[PDB]
Amino acid sequence: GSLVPRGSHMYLRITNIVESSFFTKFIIYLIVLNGITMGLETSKTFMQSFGVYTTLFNQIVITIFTIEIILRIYVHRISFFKDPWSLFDFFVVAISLVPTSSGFEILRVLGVLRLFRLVTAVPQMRKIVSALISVIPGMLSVIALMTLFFYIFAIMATQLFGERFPEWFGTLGESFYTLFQVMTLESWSMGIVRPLMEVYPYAWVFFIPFIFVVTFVMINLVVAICVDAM
Amino acid sequence: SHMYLRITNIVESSFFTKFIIYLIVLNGITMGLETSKTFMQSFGVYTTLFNQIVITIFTIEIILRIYVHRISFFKDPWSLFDFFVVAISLVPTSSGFEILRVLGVLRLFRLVTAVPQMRKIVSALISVIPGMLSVIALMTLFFYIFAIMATQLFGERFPEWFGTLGESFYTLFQVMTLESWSMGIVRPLMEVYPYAWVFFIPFIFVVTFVMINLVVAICVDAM
Amino acid sequence: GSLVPRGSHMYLRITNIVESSFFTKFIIYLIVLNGITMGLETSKTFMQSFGVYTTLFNQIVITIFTIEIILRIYVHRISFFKDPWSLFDFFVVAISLVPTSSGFEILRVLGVLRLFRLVTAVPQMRKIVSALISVIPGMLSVIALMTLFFYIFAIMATQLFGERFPEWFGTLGESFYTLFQVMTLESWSMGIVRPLMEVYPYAWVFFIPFIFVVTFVMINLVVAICVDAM
Amino acid sequence: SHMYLRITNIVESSFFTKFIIYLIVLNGITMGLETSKTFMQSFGVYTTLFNQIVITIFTIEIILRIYVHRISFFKDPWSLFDFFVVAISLVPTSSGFEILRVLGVLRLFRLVTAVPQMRKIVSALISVIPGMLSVIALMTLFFYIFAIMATQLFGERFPEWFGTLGESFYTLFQVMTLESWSMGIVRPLMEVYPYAWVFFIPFIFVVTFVMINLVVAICVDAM
Ligand code: NA
Ligand code: NA
Repeated sequence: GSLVPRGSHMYLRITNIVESSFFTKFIIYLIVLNGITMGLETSKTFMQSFGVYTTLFNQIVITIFTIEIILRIYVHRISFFKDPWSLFDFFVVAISLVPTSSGFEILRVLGVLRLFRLVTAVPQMRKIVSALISVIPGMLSVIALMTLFFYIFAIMATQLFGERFPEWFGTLGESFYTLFQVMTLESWSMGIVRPLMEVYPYAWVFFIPFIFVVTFVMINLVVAICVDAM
Repeated sequence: SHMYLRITNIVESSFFTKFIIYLIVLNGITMGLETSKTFMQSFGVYTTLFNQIVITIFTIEIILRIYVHRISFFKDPWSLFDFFVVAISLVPTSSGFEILRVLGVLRLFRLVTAVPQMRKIVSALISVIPGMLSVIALMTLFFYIFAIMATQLFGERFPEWFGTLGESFYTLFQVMTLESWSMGIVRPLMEVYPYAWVFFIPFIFVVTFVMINLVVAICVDAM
Repeated sequence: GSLVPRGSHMYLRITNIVESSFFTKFIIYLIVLNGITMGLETSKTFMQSFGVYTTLFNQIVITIFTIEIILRIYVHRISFFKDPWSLFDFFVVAISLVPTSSGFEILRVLGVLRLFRLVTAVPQMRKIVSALISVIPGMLSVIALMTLFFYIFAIMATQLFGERFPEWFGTLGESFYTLFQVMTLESWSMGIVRPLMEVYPYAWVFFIPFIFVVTFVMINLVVAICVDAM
Repeated sequence: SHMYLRITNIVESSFFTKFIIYLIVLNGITMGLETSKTFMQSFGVYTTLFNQIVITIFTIEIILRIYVHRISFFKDPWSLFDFFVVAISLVPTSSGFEILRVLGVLRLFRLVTAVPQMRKIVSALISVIPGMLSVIALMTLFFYIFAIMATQLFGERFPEWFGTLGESFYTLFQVMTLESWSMGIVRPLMEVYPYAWVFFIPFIFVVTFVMINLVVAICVDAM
C-alpha cells in the first residue's frame, strides 16, 4: 500500500515518531491536561487569577494537536480519511481551530468535544464505544418504525390539540417534543394529559394507546439487544 | 382468465408498488406541510387538490387489488388495514366528527404495509403478543378490582382522581407509570387517609413485579 | 386417603356434584356476574335505580359461595386446608361474610377481593399466578438485603433531616415512605432533594449513592429473574 | 501456640458468632427505637447505656479476631468493613461533626458480615461491577464533557441548575433519571434558549442507550 510515500527518506523519519508509544502517551497526557484545564476554566474565580495561563495553555495544546493531525495524515495518507477515529480527531480539532470570535460561541462550546479524544487515543475505550455502536445496525428498522410512528402521532396531536394548546402542540416540532416527553413518562399525566382532559375529555383515548405502543416497542428493542448480543 | 390476467400483471408489477409507495411518501410530506398555517395560506388549494387526487388513486388501487386477489384480499391483515385506512379517508369533508379527518393521517402507516422489512418488524413485534395475553388478562382483572376499591375508598373526597370507575382506572394507570404517584396523588390522599399507603404501595409492588416478569417473558419467549 | 369419608353413601353423593364440570362452571358464572354487579354498584345513579336488585343479588351470591366452600370442605376434608387456592377462597369468602355494619367499611371494600376467585376457579389463570409466584423464592435474599438497606438509611435520614423536614423524614415510617419514593425516582430531585439542599447542601452525598445502590440492586434483581427463569 | 489457641477456640466457636449476631439485631432494634422522641424521654438512659455496652463488646470482639487471624484479618474485606464501622462508632459523643454519630448506624451492615448467605448476595452483586468499569468510565467522561458545556451555555441565566460544574453534574444526573427533565428543566430553559432541546435530547438518547447496554451486559456477563 501507501502508493507513493513521501520518500521514503523522511516519510519513515516522521513515521517512527508518529508511530511511537511516546507519541501516543504525550498526546493522551495533553488530552487529560486540557480536560483538567477546561474544568478549571469553569470557575470565574480561577479565570480572574490564572485566566491568562489557561488561555495560552489552551492555544498551545491546540497547536500541538493540529501538528499531530498533520503528521498523522502524512504517515497514514489516504488511510487516515477512512478511519472513523481519525476523522473524529480531525473534525474535533478543526472545530477547535475556529477564531476566538466570529459566528457564534457554540463553536467555542463544541471545543470541549475534543476531550472525547480520550476515547480515540486510549484503546479499551475504543473497544467499549465500538461494542456500543455495533449494536445500532440491528435497531435501525425499529428506530425507523418509531420515527414514522412519532411523525404520524405528532401530526394528529398538532391538529387535535394545537389551537387550544399552542405551547405543547401548536406546531409539528412542538408536538414531536411533547410526544417524546410523554414517552419518557415525565409528567405525562399531571402535567400534560390531565390539563388536556379539561377541554378534551377523550384525550386519554389518544395518549394511553400511544404510551402502550411506545413502551411495548422500547421493551422489544431492549430484548432485541439482549438477544442479538447474547 | 380474460382481462383478469390483464390487470393482474399491472397490479402485481414492481412499478405498481413503487408508484404507490412514492404516493405514500409524497402524501406524508404533504400532511406535515398542511400543519403550517403559513403554508396553508399560500399553497392550501394545491395540497388539498393533491390530497383528493392521491386518495382517488388509492381507492382505484384497492379496487384493482381486490379484483386480482379476490377472496384472498379480505383474509390478508395488511390488505384489510389498507382497506380500512383508505375507507376512513373516504368520509366527506364535513359530517359526523373531525376525528375521521384526523384518522386520515393513519394512511401513512401504509408505508409499513407497502415496504417489506417494515412488515417484518411489525410482524415480529406483534407475534410476541399472544404469549402475553394471560398476563394482560391477569393485570386487567387486577386493575378492575383495585379500581373498584379506590372508587369506594377515595371517590367522595377525591372525585377528580377516583370519583368514578373510569377515573380510578386512569389514576391507577398513572400510578403504574409511577408518574407523580407520591407528590401528586398519594401524599395528598394521605392528608385525609393516613393509611392510603397500605393501598398504593402493595399496588405498586405487584404492578411492577408483573411488568418485570412480562418483559422477562418476552426476553425468554422470543429467545 | 380421605381417612373416614362421610359415608361413603352421601359423601360420594355430594362429591360428584362438587367435582362436576357444571359445578365449576356455575361458580365461575357467578364470579363474573358478581364482578359485573360490583362495577355497577359504583355508579350512584345505578344504585338509586337498581340498588335493591344488586344488594339482594349480592347476598344471594354470597350464600351460594358459602355453601360451596362448605361442600368443598366435606369432600376434600383435610386436603382443603392444605390447598393455597382453597384457603384463598375460604378467607376471601369469610371476609365477605362480615355483617353490613360493625367494625370498619374496610371489610366491605375487601369484599371485592372475592373477584380474584376468577383466578382460583379458572385454570391457566392459576398457571400464570403460579409461574409469577414461584419466581419469588430466588428473590428473598435480595429483598432481605434491600429491606435492611432501607431500614439503615431510614434511620439515618430520620436523624439527619427529620427536625427541619418533619413531613418527609420526621419519623422512621415517614422516612421509609420517602425513601421508597426516591427509589421509584418520583420527584426525587425537584420535589425532595433540591428543597433539602437549601439547608443541607451536602444532602446529595446521601441520596445519590442511595439511588445508585437501590437502582443497581433492582437491575441485578431483574437480571436474576431473567437468568433464573431462562 | 499457648493462649493463642485458648482464645482461638472462643473466637472460632458457633456461640461466638451467634452472640455477636444477637447483639447486631438487638442494637439494630434499639436504633429504631432511639428515633422516637417519646421512647427517648422514657427509656433514653437505658438505650444509651445499652449502646455503649454493645460497642465495647464489639471492640473487644475485633481485638480478639485480630489476635486469632493476625495478618489475615486486614486482608479480609469483611473484617476490614467490621473494623472501620466499629472504629467509626468509637468516636466521642461530641467533637468534629455529628455525621460520625449518624455513620454509627452503618454498623448494622454487620448483619451482612456476620450472616452467611448475606455475604453471598453481596458478593454476587459486587463481582458484577468489574465488567462495568469501562462503561462507568465512559459515562463519567461523558457527564464531565456535557457538564462543562452546560455550565458555559446555561450557567449565567440558570445559576441554580448550571451555574457551577458541580451544579451541572447534579442537574445532568437528574435528567438522566428523567425526573422532571422537561417540565422542570428543559421547557424553562427553552424560554430563553429555544434550541436547548438540541442539547438535552441527544444527551438523553445516549445516557439511556448506555444504561440499556449496561444492563444487557449484566444480563449477558452474569449469564
Ligand atoms: Na401543567
Ligand atoms: Na416540594
